Amino acid sequence: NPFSDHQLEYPVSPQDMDWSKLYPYYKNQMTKKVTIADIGCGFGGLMIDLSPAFPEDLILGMEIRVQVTNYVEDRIIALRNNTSKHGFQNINVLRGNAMKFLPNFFEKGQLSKMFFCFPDPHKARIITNTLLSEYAYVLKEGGVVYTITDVKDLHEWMVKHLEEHPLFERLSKEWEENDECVKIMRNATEEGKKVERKKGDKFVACFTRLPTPAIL
Ligand SMILES: C[S@@+](CC[C@H](N)C(=O)[O-])C[C@H]1O[C@@H](n2cnc3c(N)ncnc32)[C@H](O)[C@@H]1O
Repeated sequence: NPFSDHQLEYPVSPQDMDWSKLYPYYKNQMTKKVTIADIGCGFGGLMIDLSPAFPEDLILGMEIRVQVTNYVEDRIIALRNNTSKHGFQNINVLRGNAMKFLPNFFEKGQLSKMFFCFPDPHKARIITNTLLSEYAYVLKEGGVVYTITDVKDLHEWMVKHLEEHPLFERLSKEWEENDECVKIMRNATEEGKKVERKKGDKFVACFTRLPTPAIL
């Protein structure tokens, strides 16, 4: 019953995407896939910091504002230029609305990490468990959703729906405290550096994408 949305006769495939233009350095064919996604990345700070931490992972920021994504593109081109032969070659940005069906972008289980760093607290579609189900679809079993905000109400709203969904399980404080991504995530971004200035609080919460029960 509760997992019907995830045991599918006709699972979808992504639309055609020339990832080689975003990560030409892995053009043999394409050598890797995007495995880390920064949803609503803003000016790209998180990606910049994750880049060296995860030199083997391709990292993609998705940003709905074209002004910001046009800017971020010039920024990572600068970072590549001013840099060894692999520097910042594993990050790029994409103009897109993450609420418009992520399975158009990524294969099933493609991603190991999804970051929602200081999301703004329903034009294209209403926010629902269905959205979280689309996130679960593109997220590997064992993958993690990383969540941080200064807005207690947004924090509690995200937590409420993530724990309601049957494919997400909250990770402990201990897990968070020993995780390098939580550390980076806390102050990698302009909005995060803002909040500490305002003496604000940083509400973190992380979830594992549970394995889907087997159907056969
Ligand atoms: C509050 S800002 C946080 C920016 C950055 N993540 C940080 O921590 O500094 C949220 C960003 O997500 C973008 N955004 C809002 N809704 C989005 C959506 N539906 N899809 C993709 N990006 C979105 C906004 O343009 C904004 O830049």
